[PDB]
Amino acid sequence: GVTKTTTQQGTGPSPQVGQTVVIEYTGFLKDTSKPDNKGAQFDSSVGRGDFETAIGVQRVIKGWDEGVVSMKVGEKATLDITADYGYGARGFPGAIPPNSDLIFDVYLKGIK
Amino acid sequence: MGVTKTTTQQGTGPSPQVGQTVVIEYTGFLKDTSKPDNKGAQFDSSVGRGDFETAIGVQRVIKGWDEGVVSMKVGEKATLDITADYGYGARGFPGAIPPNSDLIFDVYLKGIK
Ligand SMILES: O=C(O)[C@H]1CCCCN1
Repeated sequence: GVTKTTTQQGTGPSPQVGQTVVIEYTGFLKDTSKPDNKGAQFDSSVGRGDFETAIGVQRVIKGWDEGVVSMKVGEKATLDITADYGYGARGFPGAIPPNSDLIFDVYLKGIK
Repeated sequence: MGVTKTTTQQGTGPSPQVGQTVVIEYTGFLKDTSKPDNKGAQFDSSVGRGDFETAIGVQRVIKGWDEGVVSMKVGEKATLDITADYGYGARGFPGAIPPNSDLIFDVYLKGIK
């Protein structure tokens, strides 16, 4: 469903269901012909500011819910998220095509 | 209930029925009742690019569009006031649509395949 790659190990606490996480992130459409399978960037907190959400309660795609609760504060990770754990067959109009596997760089900076 | 349609240009072409592919031009806003026409931040628009083509009425888009668009005629422009229940519900697209966001869409039905 979601495959994680740790590019920086974190050692703080690991978010649990219902906690508000603070993350920096960049989202990419998956393109296996590209380095690290990163195709077009569709979204990013960078510049916008750190993104906050309660995790594990389906306020974001399942791939984030599942990926981010497996992280530890301080961890930088890449989440490879299959379409059905992302925006599935519907996609998101204007942003993400139907059935798009997704690649996210996620930086877990804290828990509220 | 969840979706109220204000027709802003009457259309006279055919009307979609469930499962037909529709071709629409749209602009999406977060609803903001302290703004004119209830239109808060614009998060998306197909104006100036390709139309959005989709089967209508089969939950491939938010229910507000499934109900709203099938009540339209080709050529019709309409403002769709969509509650969270008929929009993306309790999920959000980060940076664009918070969870449980009411939505306003300007929709323009330009064809049925
Ligand atoms: O833009 C926002 O506020 C976020 C909240 C968490 C879910 C996604 N949308």
